[PDB]
Amino acid sequence: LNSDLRVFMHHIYEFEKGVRSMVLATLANDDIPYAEERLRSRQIPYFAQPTPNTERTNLFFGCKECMEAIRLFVSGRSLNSLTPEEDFIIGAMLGYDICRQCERYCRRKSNS
Amino acid sequence: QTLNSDLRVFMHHIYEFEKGVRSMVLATLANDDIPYAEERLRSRQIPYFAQPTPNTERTNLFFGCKECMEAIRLFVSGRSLNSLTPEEDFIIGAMLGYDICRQCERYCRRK
Amino acid sequence: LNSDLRVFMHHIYEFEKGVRSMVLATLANDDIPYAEERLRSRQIPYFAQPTPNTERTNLFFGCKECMEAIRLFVSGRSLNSLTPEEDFIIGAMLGYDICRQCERYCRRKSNS
Amino acid sequence: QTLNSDLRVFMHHIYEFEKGVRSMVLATLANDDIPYAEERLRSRQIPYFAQPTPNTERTNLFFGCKECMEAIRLFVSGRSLNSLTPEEDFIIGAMLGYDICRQCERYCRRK
Repeated sequence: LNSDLRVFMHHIYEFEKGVRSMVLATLANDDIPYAEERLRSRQIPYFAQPTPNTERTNLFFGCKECMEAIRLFVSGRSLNSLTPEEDFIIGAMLGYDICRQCERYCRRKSNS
Repeated sequence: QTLNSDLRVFMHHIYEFEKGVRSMVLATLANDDIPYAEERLRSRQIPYFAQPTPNTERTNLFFGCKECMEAIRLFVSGRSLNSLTPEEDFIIGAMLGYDICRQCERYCRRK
Repeated sequence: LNSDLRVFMHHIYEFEKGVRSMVLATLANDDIPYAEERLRSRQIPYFAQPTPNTERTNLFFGCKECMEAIRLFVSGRSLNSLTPEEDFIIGAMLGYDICRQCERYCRRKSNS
Repeated sequence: QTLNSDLRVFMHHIYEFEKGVRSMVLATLANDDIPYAEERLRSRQIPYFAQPTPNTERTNLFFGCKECMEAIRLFVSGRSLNSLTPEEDFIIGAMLGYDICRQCERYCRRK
């Protein structure tokens, strides 16, 4: 079990205790089968998004409702190409403080 | 106490915000009641943003952290809450303290 | 529908949208049947606690797990007789900010 | 990056705290790693409380809001995390950002 994976497992423990409603883990393509097996053993919903120009995959996991949501606007897009609104909602799903998210939304709207 | 149900809820929401249950509150109040409401908010140092309503003799009074006050000014000013995109809708719900998995489902339904 | 009840209904709307995991409403004994019916229509778990020396009842509602929890230490006791620990956990169940709760715990431990 | 998995998680937790996902973090680290960890925390202005561990060459490093730092000093100092009452256990979990309904169930099991 490599470093990326030891860290993924830690995220699983936190999701189970209900720290947050969604997690994003970036892993090597080769480590994705194993990561997904660990999620399936626990019945934790997930959505994998391969990154076109790498051998790395964004593995989202969390409540089913947010898996269904991230598919409707993250599918086939880059995460750095999200609107300030889409970014707010990603951060909120990830468990970020809302006032914090309100601040970076304003910053996106102002800093441009 | 000696206040109407709208204002009891309004005060209740002031307590929630003060207890940190949520970052923003939307209160809708009769226009004769907002001088009192704004006095309460100013007294407690609570940032707010007032705006009109489809139903004329009422005012939407948002209050909460200054961060979200500045965010809502940016997308709610001059606009009905029923005219928002699904993404705008999620953001507003998230700011009001609504469960994020619930928001995801609602988003999926609209979208 | 009286003032206490118009306000209770508002709490129901907030619980449904998932603002918090538990709510406490204090109502007249006479208004409790109606309040409980509204909770049952929505399948919202609840626990009523009559207040001995009044005609008022503390109606807790929220997730089943916290209903089962408040029964193990609130049953047959006054809410103002809770330890600083029990108070922390009540506030946390009610959705209060945790740093806030850490502050009032310290204050209970210090202010005595 | 060039840091070990414990420290990547440690940094990750620093980001969570900074993003306001949770009010407190418990990191358990090898003793040679805590000078670095404390430097990171001091640099970012993050309050912390270090304490020993059943497993000798390791240190429990709690960090988070000053409010909860003062709370944990009060009931964790000199004490193993496995010696806590069910109520103490709930409080610690709540401070770490654990779902409150989950905490209620765990509390019921112990109690």
